[PDB]
Amino acid sequence: QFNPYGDNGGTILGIAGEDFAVLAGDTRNITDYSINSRYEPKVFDCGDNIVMSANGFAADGDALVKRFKNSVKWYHFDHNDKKLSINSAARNIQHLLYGKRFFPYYVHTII
Amino acid sequence: MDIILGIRVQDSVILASSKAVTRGISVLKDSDDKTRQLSPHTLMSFAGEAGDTVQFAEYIQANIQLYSIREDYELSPQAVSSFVRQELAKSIRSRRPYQVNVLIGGYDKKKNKPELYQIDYLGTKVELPYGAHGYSGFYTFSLLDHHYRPDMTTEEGLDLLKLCVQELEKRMPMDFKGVIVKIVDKDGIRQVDDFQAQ
Amino acid sequence: DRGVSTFSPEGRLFQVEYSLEAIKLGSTAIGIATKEGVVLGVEKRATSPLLESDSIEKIVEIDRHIGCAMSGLTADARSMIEHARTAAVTHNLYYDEDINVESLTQSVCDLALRFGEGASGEERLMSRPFGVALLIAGHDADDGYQLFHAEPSGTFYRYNAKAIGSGSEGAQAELLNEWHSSLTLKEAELLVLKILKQVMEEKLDENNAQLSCITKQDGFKIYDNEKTAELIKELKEKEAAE
Amino acid sequence: GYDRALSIFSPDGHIFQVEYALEAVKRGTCAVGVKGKNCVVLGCERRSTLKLQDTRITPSKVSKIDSHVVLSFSGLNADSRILIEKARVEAQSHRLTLEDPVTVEYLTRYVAGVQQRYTQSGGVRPFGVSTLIAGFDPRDDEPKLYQTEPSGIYSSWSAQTIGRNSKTVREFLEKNYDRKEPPATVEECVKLTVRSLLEVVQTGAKNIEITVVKPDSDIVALSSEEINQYVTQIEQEKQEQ
Amino acid sequence: AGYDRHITIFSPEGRLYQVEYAFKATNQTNINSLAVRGKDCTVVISQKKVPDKLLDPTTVSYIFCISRTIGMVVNGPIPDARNAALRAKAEAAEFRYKYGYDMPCDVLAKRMANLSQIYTQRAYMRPLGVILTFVSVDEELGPSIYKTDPAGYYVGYKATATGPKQQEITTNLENHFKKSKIDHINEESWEKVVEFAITHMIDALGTEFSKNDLEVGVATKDKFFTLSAENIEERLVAIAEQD
Amino acid sequence: GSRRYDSRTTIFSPEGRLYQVEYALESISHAGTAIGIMASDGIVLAAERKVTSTLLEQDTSTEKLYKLNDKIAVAVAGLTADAEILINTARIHAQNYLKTYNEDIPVEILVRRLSDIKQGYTQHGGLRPFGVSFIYAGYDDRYGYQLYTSNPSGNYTGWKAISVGANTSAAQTLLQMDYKDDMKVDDAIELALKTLSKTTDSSALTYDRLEFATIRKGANDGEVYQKIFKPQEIKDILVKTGIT
Amino acid sequence: MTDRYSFSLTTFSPSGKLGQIDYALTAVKQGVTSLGIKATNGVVIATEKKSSSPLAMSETLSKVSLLTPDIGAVYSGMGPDYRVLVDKSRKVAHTSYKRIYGEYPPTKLLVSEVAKIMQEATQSGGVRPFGVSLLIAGHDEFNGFSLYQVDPSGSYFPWKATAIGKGSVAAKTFLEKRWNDELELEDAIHIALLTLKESVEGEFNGDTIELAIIGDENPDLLGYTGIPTDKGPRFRKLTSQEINDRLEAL
Amino acid sequence: FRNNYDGDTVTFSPTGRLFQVEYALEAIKQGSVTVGLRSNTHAVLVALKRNADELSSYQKKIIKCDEHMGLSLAGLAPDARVLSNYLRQQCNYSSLVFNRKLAVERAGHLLCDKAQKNTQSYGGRPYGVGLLIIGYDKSGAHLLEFQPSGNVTELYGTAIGARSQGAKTYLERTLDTFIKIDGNPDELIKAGVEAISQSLRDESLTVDNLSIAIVGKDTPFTIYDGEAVAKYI
Amino acid sequence: GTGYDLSNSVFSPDGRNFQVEYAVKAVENGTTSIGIKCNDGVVFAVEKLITSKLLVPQKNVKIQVVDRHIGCVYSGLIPDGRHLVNRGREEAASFKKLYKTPIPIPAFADRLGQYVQAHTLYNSVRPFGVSTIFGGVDKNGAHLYMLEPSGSYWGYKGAATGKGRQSAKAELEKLVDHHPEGLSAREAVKQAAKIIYLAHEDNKEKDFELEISWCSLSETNGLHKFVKGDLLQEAIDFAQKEIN
Repeated sequence: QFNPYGDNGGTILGIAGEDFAVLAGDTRNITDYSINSRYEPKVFDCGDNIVMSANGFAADGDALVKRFKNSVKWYHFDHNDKKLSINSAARNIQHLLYGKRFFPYYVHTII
Repeated sequence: MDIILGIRVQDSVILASSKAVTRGISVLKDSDDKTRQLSPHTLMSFAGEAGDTVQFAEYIQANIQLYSIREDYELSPQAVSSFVRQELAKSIRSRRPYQVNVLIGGYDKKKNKPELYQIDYLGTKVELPYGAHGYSGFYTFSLLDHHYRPDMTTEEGLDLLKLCVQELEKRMPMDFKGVIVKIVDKDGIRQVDDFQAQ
Repeated sequence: DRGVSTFSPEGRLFQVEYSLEAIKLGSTAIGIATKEGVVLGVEKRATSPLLESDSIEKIVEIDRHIGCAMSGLTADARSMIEHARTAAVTHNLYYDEDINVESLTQSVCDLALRFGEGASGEERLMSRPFGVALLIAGHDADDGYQLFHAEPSGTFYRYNAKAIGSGSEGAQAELLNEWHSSLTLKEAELLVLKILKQVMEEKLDENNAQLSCITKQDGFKIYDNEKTAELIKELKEKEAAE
Repeated sequence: GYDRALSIFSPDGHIFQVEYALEAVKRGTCAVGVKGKNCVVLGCERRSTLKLQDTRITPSKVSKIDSHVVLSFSGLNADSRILIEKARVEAQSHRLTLEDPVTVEYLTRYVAGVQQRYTQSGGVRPFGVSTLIAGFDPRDDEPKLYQTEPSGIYSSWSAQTIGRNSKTVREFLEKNYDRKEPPATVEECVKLTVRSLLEVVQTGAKNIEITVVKPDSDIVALSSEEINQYVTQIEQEKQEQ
Repeated sequence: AGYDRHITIFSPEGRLYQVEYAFKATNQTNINSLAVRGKDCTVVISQKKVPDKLLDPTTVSYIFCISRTIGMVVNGPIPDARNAALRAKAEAAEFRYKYGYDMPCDVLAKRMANLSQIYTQRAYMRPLGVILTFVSVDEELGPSIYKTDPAGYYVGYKATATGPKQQEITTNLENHFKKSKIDHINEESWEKVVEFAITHMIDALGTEFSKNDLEVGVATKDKFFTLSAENIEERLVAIAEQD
Repeated sequence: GSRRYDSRTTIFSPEGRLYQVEYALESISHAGTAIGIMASDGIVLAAERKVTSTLLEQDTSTEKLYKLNDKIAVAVAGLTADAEILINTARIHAQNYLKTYNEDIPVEILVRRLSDIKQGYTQHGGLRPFGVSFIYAGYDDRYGYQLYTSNPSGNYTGWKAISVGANTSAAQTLLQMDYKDDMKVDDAIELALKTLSKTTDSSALTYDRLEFATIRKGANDGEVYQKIFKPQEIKDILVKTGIT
Repeated sequence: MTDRYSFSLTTFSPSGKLGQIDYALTAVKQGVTSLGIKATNGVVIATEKKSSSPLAMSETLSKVSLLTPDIGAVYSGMGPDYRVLVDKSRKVAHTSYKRIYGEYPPTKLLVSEVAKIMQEATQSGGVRPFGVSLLIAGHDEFNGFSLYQVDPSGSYFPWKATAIGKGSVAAKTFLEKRWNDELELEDAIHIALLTLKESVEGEFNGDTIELAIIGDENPDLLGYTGIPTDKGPRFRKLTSQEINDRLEAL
Repeated sequence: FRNNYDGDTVTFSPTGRLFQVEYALEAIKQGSVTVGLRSNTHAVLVALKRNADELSSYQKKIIKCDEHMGLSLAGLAPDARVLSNYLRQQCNYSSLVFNRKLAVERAGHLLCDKAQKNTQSYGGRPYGVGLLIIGYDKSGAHLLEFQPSGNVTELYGTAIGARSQGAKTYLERTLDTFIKIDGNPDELIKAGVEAISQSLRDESLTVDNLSIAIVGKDTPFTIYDGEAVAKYI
Repeated sequence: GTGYDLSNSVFSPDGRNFQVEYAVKAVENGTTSIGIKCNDGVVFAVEKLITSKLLVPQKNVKIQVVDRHIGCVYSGLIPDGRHLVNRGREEAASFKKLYKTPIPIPAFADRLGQYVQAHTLYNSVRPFGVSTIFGGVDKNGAHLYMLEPSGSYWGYKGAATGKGRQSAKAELEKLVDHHPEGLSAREAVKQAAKIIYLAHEDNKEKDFELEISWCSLSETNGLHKFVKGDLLQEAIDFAQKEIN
């Protein structure tokens, strides 16, 4: 029977300094025991000085990051180009994820 | 399951319902009142699935109250029990049925007689001198079949219950933390606050 | 007959213009925005002495940093206020922050033109335009204190001061002269209380008029009679003082 | 599918259908309510276009929304039934979810909302009704009295009247009701009520019904005699001068 | 009040003006047509008038092939006629699919009539300004002619005519049958029935026809087809050698 | 657009009246008169068949008296066809109630329901009201014998005696003149016949022009019984009451 | 698109009249005359086949229709409205009755059904009343034979004999003279033929006249045998020939 | 005449006109003037913001639809919001689904088609606002003029609103000149402000009264208001 | 009486539909456009009025393609034209999706025909304010068509609509007579540029821009393509030369 999920491996890491923050991830993408790419970026600059990564099932990870970026775009449209504070972005991400509470984005995301 | 007993004596109906509310490994409460008053002379006890139990009872209560205010009249116990049976019979064939069993005790002011109704979640209704839900009947029906008399006084009935509750506390595996008893008669509904040692 | 969304030969929407007429008949409402907060005042205008003047609510809270005054068919404002409060609360739930005053206004105005008997653009089910205008005032980090005028047309303007209701043309003229960039909250209060007195049919007292303001520090507050009564007295004095 | 805009604006900024709704209210039998210091009283006059009725069954003018709140009205009877049913239902719903009966203001705001809605919804005409809602908030003793109209607007009154000749009886009340000293008694409050009604009822022993509402769901309606006694004592106050 | 003339509601005289005016439209094309029944075929002639020189004569027709066995000629504006045709075609296809046999001529007529009856009763639907003449050689009834109008009326005919000069054509045919005492052209070949048809078309209209002035449809057992300019010319030649 | 042809059946007149409701009533006033009289031991329903012929089959006819329940019955005044629509829904509400509570529907509850339906055609829908007025004659164990009336507006009221249809004014006066609280079914029957007899627009008042019904609680039984008089039965009682 | 006519097209005038229904009745008046006569053992309904051209085939158009094997209908007014009414009537007899109780509906009930359909076209949004009046005749075990008339308003009434359309007034009068409660079916057919003659201007024979009856059961018209309780339809249309045989004894 | 044929857009007058649409166009002329012009490297929008009172703001007349497209409005503001929002979505769909920036010429076709639906159906009303759209896509700079009738036209420059005809003549004249102001935005903006003042009369463009927008080769559509436009007054 | 011309689907007493006729006025008030059917294809051309120097030349294209083998040009309310093409495109896609083969010109014509005719059946819609000339090459030949606001359409040897339709129609009739064997793709192109130049006199007041497109089995492979560059200029001259 059809299984909508998959696992593309990968590992990400986020550390917050005092006046800086870093988000790192390896660039390997896999399927079972095969390598799909040795360099497929997984951490993205989403604008407004926010970096994000949705690790796990790549298709879901991509849909999420793409959806969030678009969310930032409309935030500017709807609120006079106001900068999206990272705390605000986080609450936004929560609603994006919980929106699929009964068919989850199979990813662990960090910003 | 929880204990849900009902006895119909000469001039009233008595309802005894366990006070324990258990969730998995722990007994969360030991003072739970598994009953709702539908109208001044009609009481309903209930047992069954976790959330559906109270949701259903409060839903029925709201409806009977709305009827009372619209008509400025109190439906007969028979009428109230038919309304409730129909509700459950709808539920049984719906997407997610209410898994609730009930005892409806009321004093019919027009006939001047007490009445006890037993209705399971399938919408099965029957009128009885006494009844129960779950395993309760398995332990108490032989006692009631024996000592029950149509002319018993509210006092004799409360004694017959005590006997029933004792057999339950002896042979039943679960600790239901005793029962809360209530009387329904020509004057309304009152709670026997002294059954913890009557 | 004629559609409720028909254009006049001059290029105006009949129902919207007639809506504006009904608003002219409403009780006066005035808003003054200063760098120390925004003041909002309204004429209660009870219709009988037996009416309990304090059950007249023409200044409501949208959120802690937004409040508004209405003028016209006030019953039509109930759902607008409801939409406004929901919008502000909802925004907070989604972004863990305060909704910008402008954004909140824009949201309300979005209901404005949602009327008609089958306008091909969505599902605008509302038989007629709203018969009430609103003065929306609040504060937010990006643009500070703001005053907005929201009409049944759907358009909304920002003002430093604005008057709507029966005596708005006269009162606006007043505001024209009286307003300046360095007004203080105290001044604005007195100033609003003064213009209300000029246009109101009745003699302004703390029972037929109501003041309120919104400051970054304490948010939107409605002045209780006692507080206003004193401001009245203080006004009568400074006026008799020349 | 019928969604014609029946309530719309006219050049001068008026909504005639709402205005005409009021004209139907002016035609309704008079209704009045005065709040005492610890009670509220409702009085209603009884028409006589035809008399040979069966008072037992014939719908009475004062209706209970809940056990602590009542509603009377002036205007189209059939219309009032619709509002009353919706209010009684909203009353039960509120108890069911907030676990507390409605305040009088809440119940008023609800009915008013239903009326406002029928003024700007396609396919429907406004309610040809105006109401007086009174009672006591749960666990509160301070009397409440409100009024709603076809437009959807509402507010509270010390005393108020609606219906035919309400203009008259309002005048009486305006120069016969002191906010300083509200009828400190159920009796002197019921009298002030009957008095305002006699100004228009024109000797109506059977043309004047009165309901008294006290704190804690204490609601009772006087009988012909009980009321008839108030009239008698009132007609003397006059003659004794 | 005066709107009882804009939509299909009754007038004080119990009349439906919109239905009457729709009938008026059926003559807007100034085309006349007629149908006759042979011994085992059905023929329909209709004037073909192509005014503009820029038109493509081959695409100007008022005769339609509804199904393998049903033919339909229309009197009225082309847009309404095409609307009626598309519908009848769909109706004929569906009937076959659901009931397993070909929709009979009289049945399709009834069906279309009923559809028209509805525009007569529902206010938002305007009647179609056309008259439909259906023909075929039904497997149970034999040669058949059924015609329907904007009133939702329909009936079967021994022969019929439609258009501005309908009356002249009709009386001409009426006369011929009063004489022959039978209800059909006693001819074994459709060509002779087609010739009879065109002849009487000329008598009653008092006009001569070339090969591009007519349009002819013929229905026979299991088939309905329309003749070509040349098939017609061959017909016109035969009638020529007799007069 | 369509707006052009919309009559707007649900609007207020400048005077605050419902055009269509008033006109429907005007229609009702031309309908055969129906009388409803309530006695101490029963209720009487009488109605005058409007328009008749030598060929009209009367034994198979029923245009004014309809059974809604075994305890409720109504007399009709207005458009028969409209009445039948309402009657059928009435009969269904009665049965739903019986199925839900296992008790016959209290008379007023059924009357208020039908009236609410009518009231609806008054506030929304853009449809014409029903041109019907009903006289309800029923019995229940909370108010015993009852008598109600409902018209196009959806308003309803209770009565001891009441009439609907043509010459109501004349009829109401005649009833208000000879009615007495201590009346008896047989007295009521006779009063009903007299009233119609004096208000008819026809020559005489023959049986072939009448419909008669009574809800009595037969002493020898203990239950309520409806009786819709047959032609002969009406003819008989017409003779006895001295109308021959 | 979309029927935006959701409001009544038939409303009350200040005088209380319902214009559209009145007008519909007027349309009925201009209709060809049709009549019905109930005998002790049957009913007869008849009308004139007003051929709108000699080229037309009068048989291809029945004005008298079978609704069920024991019920027939005839009309006066707008033929197309009658045709769709007949389709609906035959269907409602099945869906609202035969598919429920396994037997055809009794005359009054079916009539009641048709009347409902007509009543709705008097109040529903965007439509006009039907422009016809029907005479429905039938038989059923518990009611015997019956005859009903149904008007554009939706009203209906039982008759011993009646006529609708053009010369209804004269026809009804002539019927009142000849009718009695001891008539045999043939007597009614004869009176029917006499009555119809006064209303027919031109030819009067079995080809210009349409006549049907509701009488005994016609086993020969059933189409099968083997089921004792099925004895055939009581509805029978007369043939041109059968009509003429009686026109002689006219 | 007219009075019998201007009740709604679904009605044609005897001469073949649609009055409701013409009336809508009238709301445009009643709107404050706005101008648009482009060289080969940039496109500029100069819009005169109008104020209610002297205690009021000068309503925003420029909306950004994407990083490479935006528009100026003249007429009913609410309608401009609806139409610019519809444009924002179409621009968004193109990027999300096809990872492609929507062509200005295409955005024009979409607006035209959206406007047209509101001129052939009962119950709806035409849009009462005019729009000037500028953008830099895969074929350079572009300027479009949108009319409520649904007519969209590509031009080198233009103006709409009250007295717009002033600036429109100026541009039609200055054509050969500004068409070559490539590589230098400040010059194109100045030519834009010169054209817009050709329709002045009342006052003179002030700091909180002027509004300018630009997009081009290496310039994402951006809005300049107040102080930011002072160096152009 | 009158008013028969206020609602789209109303028949006047003389069996007409005035709103459709008024629509035609809007069509006549528009730019002139034409269609010339040649020996193995069709050519389309239209006049584009230069309102000002501000219009970017060659940009505001008017001729539209449907699928890959059909060309459409129209006069009247432009937006209504686009609306009709969008429908045609869906119409075409739908046909190809089920039947695989690209849609035959005759079938396509009727699709547009039935749709336009639909907008003359209800008073809730307005008729189309345009006449459309369209056609292309298919399984058996080239086909040229013209559709009017009434939903009426026919096959044409040549067609014209708009302001200068008479001039064009005249020039077209000449070509028809002087070429009973059939023009050629190449020829029709120039010929078309001429007819447009000539027919421009009925609007000689404003300067214009010519637009041509064609669909020839031999010149374009049965695919609709616009005439650009050299071939276009060559035809401009041919017209500019014979316009003197």
